[PDB]
Amino acid sequence: TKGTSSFGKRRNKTHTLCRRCGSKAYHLQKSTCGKCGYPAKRKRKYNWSAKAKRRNTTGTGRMRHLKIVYRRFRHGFREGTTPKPK
Amino acid sequence: AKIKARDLRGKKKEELLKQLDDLKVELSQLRVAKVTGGAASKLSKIRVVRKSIARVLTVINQTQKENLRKFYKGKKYKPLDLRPKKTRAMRRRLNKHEESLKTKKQQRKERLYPLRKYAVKA
Amino acid sequence: APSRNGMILKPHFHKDWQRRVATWFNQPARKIRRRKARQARARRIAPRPASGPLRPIVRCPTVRYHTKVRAGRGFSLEELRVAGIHKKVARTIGISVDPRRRNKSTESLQANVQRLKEYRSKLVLFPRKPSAPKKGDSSAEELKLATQLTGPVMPIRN
Amino acid sequence: MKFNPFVTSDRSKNRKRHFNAPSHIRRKIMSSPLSKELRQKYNVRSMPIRKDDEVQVVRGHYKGQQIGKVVQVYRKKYVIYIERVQREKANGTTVHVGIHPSKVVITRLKLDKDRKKILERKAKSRQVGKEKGK
Amino acid sequence: SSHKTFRIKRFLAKKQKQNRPIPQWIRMKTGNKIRYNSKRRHWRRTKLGL
Amino acid sequence: FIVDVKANKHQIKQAVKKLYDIDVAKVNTLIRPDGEKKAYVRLAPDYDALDVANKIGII
Amino acid sequence: KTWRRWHRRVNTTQKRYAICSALAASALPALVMSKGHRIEEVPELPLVVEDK
Amino acid sequence: GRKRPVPKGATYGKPVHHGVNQLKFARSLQSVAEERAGRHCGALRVLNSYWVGEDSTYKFFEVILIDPFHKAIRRNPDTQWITKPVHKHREMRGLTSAGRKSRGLGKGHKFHHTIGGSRRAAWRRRNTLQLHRYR
RNA sequence: CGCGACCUCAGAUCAGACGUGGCGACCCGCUGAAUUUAAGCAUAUUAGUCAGCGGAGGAGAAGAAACUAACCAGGAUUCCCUCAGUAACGGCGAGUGAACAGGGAAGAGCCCAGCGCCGAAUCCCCGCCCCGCGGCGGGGCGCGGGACAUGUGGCGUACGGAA
RNA sequence: UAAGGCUAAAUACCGGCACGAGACCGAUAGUCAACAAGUACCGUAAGGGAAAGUUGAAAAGAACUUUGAAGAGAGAGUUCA
RNA sequence: ACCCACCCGACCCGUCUUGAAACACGGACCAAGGAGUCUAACACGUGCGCGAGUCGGGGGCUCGCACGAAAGCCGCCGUGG
RNA sequence: UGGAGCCGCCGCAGGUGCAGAUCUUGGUGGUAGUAGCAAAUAUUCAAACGAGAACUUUGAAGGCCGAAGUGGAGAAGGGUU
RNA sequence: CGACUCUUAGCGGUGGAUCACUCGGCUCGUGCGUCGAUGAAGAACGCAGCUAGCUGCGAGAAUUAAUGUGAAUUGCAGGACACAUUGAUCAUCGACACUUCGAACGCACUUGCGGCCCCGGGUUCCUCCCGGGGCUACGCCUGUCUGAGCGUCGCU
Ligand SMILES: [Mg+2]
Ligand SMILES: [Mg+2]
Ligand SMILES: [Mg+2]
Ligand SMILES: [Mg+2]
Ligand SMILES: [Mg+2]
Ligand SMILES: [Mg+2]
Ligand SMILES: [Mg+2]
Ligand SMILES: [Mg+2]
Ligand SMILES: [Mg+2]
Ligand SMILES: [Mg+2]
Ligand SMILES: [Mg+2]
Ligand SMILES: [Mg+2]
Ligand SMILES: [Mg+2]
Ligand SMILES: [Mg+2]
Ligand SMILES: [Mg+2]
Ligand SMILES: [Mg+2]
Ligand SMILES: [Mg+2]
Ligand SMILES: [Mg+2]
Ligand SMILES: [Mg+2]
Ligand SMILES: [Mg+2]
Ligand SMILES: [Mg+2]
Ligand SMILES: [Mg+2]
Ligand SMILES: [Mg+2]
Ligand SMILES: [Mg+2]
Ligand SMILES: [Mg+2]
Ligand SMILES: [Mg+2]
Ligand SMILES: [Mg+2]
Ligand SMILES: [Mg+2]
Ligand SMILES: [Mg+2]
Ligand SMILES: [Mg+2]
Ligand SMILES: [Mg+2]
Ligand SMILES: [Mg+2]
Ligand SMILES: [Mg+2]
Ligand SMILES: [Mg+2]
Ligand SMILES: [Mg+2]
Ligand SMILES: [Mg+2]
Ligand SMILES: [Mg+2]
Ligand SMILES: [Mg+2]
Ligand SMILES: [Mg+2]
Ligand SMILES: [Mg+2]
Ligand SMILES: [Zn+2]
Repeated sequence: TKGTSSFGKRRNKTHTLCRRCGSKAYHLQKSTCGKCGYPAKRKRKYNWSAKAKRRNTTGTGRMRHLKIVYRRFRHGFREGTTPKPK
Repeated sequence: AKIKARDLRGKKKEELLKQLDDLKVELSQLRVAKVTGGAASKLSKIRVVRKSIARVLTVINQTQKENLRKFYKGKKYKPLDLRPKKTRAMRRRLNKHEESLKTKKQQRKERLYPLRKYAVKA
Repeated sequence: APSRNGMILKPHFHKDWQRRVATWFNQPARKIRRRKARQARARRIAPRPASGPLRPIVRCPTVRYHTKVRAGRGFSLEELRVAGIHKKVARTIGISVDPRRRNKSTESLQANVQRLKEYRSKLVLFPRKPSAPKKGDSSAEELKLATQLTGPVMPIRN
Repeated sequence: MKFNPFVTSDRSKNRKRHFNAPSHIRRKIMSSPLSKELRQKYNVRSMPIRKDDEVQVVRGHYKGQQIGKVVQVYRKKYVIYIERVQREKANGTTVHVGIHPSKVVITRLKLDKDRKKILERKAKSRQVGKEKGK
Repeated sequence: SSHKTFRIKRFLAKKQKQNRPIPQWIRMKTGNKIRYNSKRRHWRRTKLGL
Repeated sequence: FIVDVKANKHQIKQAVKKLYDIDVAKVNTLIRPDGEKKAYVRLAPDYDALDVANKIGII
Repeated sequence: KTWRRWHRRVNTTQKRYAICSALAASALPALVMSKGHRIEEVPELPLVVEDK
Repeated sequence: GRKRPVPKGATYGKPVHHGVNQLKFARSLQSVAEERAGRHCGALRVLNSYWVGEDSTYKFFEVILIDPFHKAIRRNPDTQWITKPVHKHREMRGLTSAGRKSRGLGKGHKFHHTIGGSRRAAWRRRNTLQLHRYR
């Protein structure tokens, strides 16, 4: 019974989609994640899983603010001006 | 056919809106026509109209925001939008006048004992 | 296990040392960087010696070194007092001053006064403005040299 | 040699630079020589080839002394299609065979204002260098 | 389930949109290495991010 | 119609009235398993649906 | 590893000795010809020239 | 002092480390005091603290804090060093007078550990195979 | 049984500011093993090392002697070479292990409290004008508010300082 | 001369942006990853984690005829092949 | 050197073992991969340079390094080992 | 055969030579057209479509589930079935 | 000779070694050394005429403006444009814009409930009703207003 017949009654779920990290690891009863620790103000990362660390470092995502900051800096953080017009 | 930024710049505010509306109408009909086959000849326009719509909306926001920062240029407290965003930290640097405030003691030092240009061997 | 004769020797490779090996592939790149930075600093301090300020003569400590003599950190206050250079000014003419130096013997003192005297002789103080007031030297000793002094200024030779 | 320590001389880097080149940069790459005739007249070695220049193919199969008008410039494919430079496919349909711009010679340019100002800029730099050499 | 949240329903919708096979005009593009979608998910075998 | 998912029936009603100069009896939305909120819109009996349908293009 | 002993340092006189040895055999047509250099028609082997 | 937070005793390990009761924190109570004042008032920048009394159970302290962004501090040149962002969280890094003392740095023979920047840095220096080019 | 000072405390979607999370190669503060070595093992070692928590900067930390020395004396900190696998520690076993001097890279020194003198001579915020305004500043003018004598500012800090 | 404080520089840098090079590897190597890779896939979850480069100079990628329901052939053609 | 015939000879390799054709283990077959490395310290031997000396580091002076992160030189030539 | 680079000599350098590791990754055999495609009584006739029918569909017959159902509806789970 | 089996070679299969290529790695170096409540990193969901994935962007959604460039983009369509004109296409990027979660902020995570000010329909401020807009996290500092106390006084 311990095996195949008991796989039969896996009718209901522990985790769902976490709304910070996106992973299917938000434990419903605990009402925390276990991936980012969602309710926890700070993100969960541990130094033992260097592979896990790399899977959602900065680079990873869009970097939609951060990628235009790098450009902005390059040319010198100029604000509120234009190039000489035609 | 072509809507340029060029001309829109000068136009009146109410005139810009009517133009946007008239494009929004034209976009609708093409979207309708895309469903009912329509024709490749129509299904071009849909991209064109979209970008001309943007060209209009863009001009409007540029005009509204230029006028706005004219209105506050002078006033001390101004909206966060119109304040100059550089970088979180860079908006907490010392003031540009505040970081070249010498203490009177330090000023007196610079007055009495200035570094002198000198050379040696003569 | 040891085998027939040899130094019963203790190497210190029991910690994780390969985690803290420090290579020297820099060093050429470093050596240049210093050298550029050096040449830049000269060029900034235009007719001033590249060296730095003038520094005192000083004997080493201990029975061992004792006999030798180096450059010290800076001239003592007594040495400035006797030479007749106001300590706050001495910094402005390129004279190193430390104030923590005692001065035990009068042989080391008069030597170091002599140093400053000699310095003041062969120094070319430019005037503040191109219009020339007191102290500032003649335009002869100025045109003939706005020259830097290569190497340590008035070097000590034991 | 190259002495500028910010250029590359690195197969992988040059090829990557080449194949992933952006349109406006490809324009320059896809340049082609002028005929000795024009070389004399304008004081210019070569020019960025364009939609409707007149042109000879110099090398290959289509190598010939005919002067075909350019048909299009496929900057993605690093190639230009030329009037009668074509081949019949299985089912009779003609297909414009690609020729690389550099294996072609421009006999007649399509002169617009901008092409005119370009030629004026290149000729002037050439004569500055001859004045500097002299 | 027939009792869905909205969160879940939207998730399913995107998954349902992703399934479609490649458009054949893609094969005719210039530098094309793609022959088939290879991210096709059949409900009976392989069972969602859930 | 297909409608923007954020819309209330109140908004749709108001839009349908505004765009097509028309007037609505009731709106009756659902969400397609695809993502696009569909909307069935009953027009008031003074108006014919096929007539407006011809006006807007569809038939 | 990176800390393989890449560089190799040589006594200074020895370095000079080598450089003297090479100079000394930059004379000697045989050693120059054997090293491949077509020096058949050259006028004098420690070949020195005007300083224009 | 500081009892070792482990369930029951059960500091499983070699019986060097079996201790739980008679062992003592590195930083002082006064530093802990500052650190807590610092924690609470994040904007505020801990300058320095002093003592005001002690019961058996408690100690008391008085941590002087400073707004780095109040003009009277900003514009006063002699304080405007605290408005620089290196001085964020002095107390947390071991930089107030109090939390300096644990670091174990002073000039002279009675130190040597901390003969670079700090305790950690000297160890670092002393346990680097410097591996030179030519050897 | 009022009204008024202050003290200590509340509440405001009060006016204006700041802090929160991230990254983490390098850096600062804590915390802290056990494999392992000892041919067993418990001190030792592995190691103030991994993991754990905290906080930063373009670097950080350190730093202007409650220092070295014992010399005919040196003279902040950091870094390299050396000292030195040395002095020392250690079931004096395994093993561990610095500093001064010396030569270099660099080089830069300063400020308070206090003690005192000076009508608080000081600071913040309001409001009106002129300039300047995409690092909110200058100048002027207001019986316009407040902080402050339970001490702000100038002079001054051991290398002496004041009169 | 302790029990208050500030301070550039030589110093560090397996993260970032942007470059340069190599007595390195050359698709079972070199990064897990030369490719729609932290992808597919697995696991409730923490986490685990692949395989996979090459037609040709040019698509000129085989019109047309014929057998077959078709896949498949037989001729024909393209290509220096 | 391909095949076949015949006479004589001739047990299956690897390995641990006093002893293996073993009723000792590993091995269906083929391809590619696959294990005495590097650093440090010592000792002895050998080769070269200089020799009561020797030494090169570390540092510095000479270049934007194409070759150079080389090469050269240093009252630092010897602080020091 | 193939279709774009490669070798001799003198020196230097090394991730430098495979039959074995119940070795690693990939491939292929013999075993073998073998084991096997046996739980729960059952199929038959004609026609239609169709290249093609033991299996589709329609009709006819014979059978079973036998309302604690092999029927009619949900929950959870699936996620377009 | 017959079949079968074994051996060798030819040719064909299977299989993907080898060799040759390399827009990828690995290592060493140089310069700079910049994230965030003005909403970061990360996640979500969207957006193409035909587009699933990768990428690119945000309801102005394979991008708008500007400046530089100067005829394309191209799998097919369609188109534009007068490429003697701010002008295709790329590049840059200073103006504009930037859906929802997220430190994550009205309170909740259903995507549910709200409050308070103003605007349009709705009224003719009649509150309802609908739609739009702007506020409504915690902590803390400087001030401000309202206060509390058999806390310490003063005058009445
Ligand atoms: Mg003062
Ligand atoms: Mg120096
Ligand atoms: Mg299933
Ligand atoms: Mg122990
Ligand atoms: Mg103490
Ligand atoms: Mg933080
Ligand atoms: Mg042991
Ligand atoms: Mg053992
Ligand atoms: Mg044991
Ligand atoms: Mg220890
Ligand atoms: Mg750690
Ligand atoms: Mg610092
Ligand atoms: Mg001190
Ligand atoms: Mg010292
Ligand atoms: Mg020794
Ligand atoms: Mg130790
Ligand atoms: Mg005072
Ligand atoms: Mg400090
Ligand atoms: Mg491969
Ligand atoms: Mg391969
Ligand atoms: Mg690989
Ligand atoms: Mg291969
Ligand atoms: Mg192949
Ligand atoms: Mg291959
Ligand atoms: Mg061939
Ligand atoms: Mg044995
Ligand atoms: Mg036996
Ligand atoms: Mg055997
Ligand atoms: Mg037997
Ligand atoms: Mg065995
Ligand atoms: Mg076996
Ligand atoms: Mg092999
Ligand atoms: Mg020997
Ligand atoms: Mg080839
Ligand atoms: Mg190798
Ligand atoms: Mg093998
Ligand atoms: Mg059978
Ligand atoms: Mg049913
Ligand atoms: Mg055969
Ligand atoms: Mg393969
Ligand atoms: Zn999460």
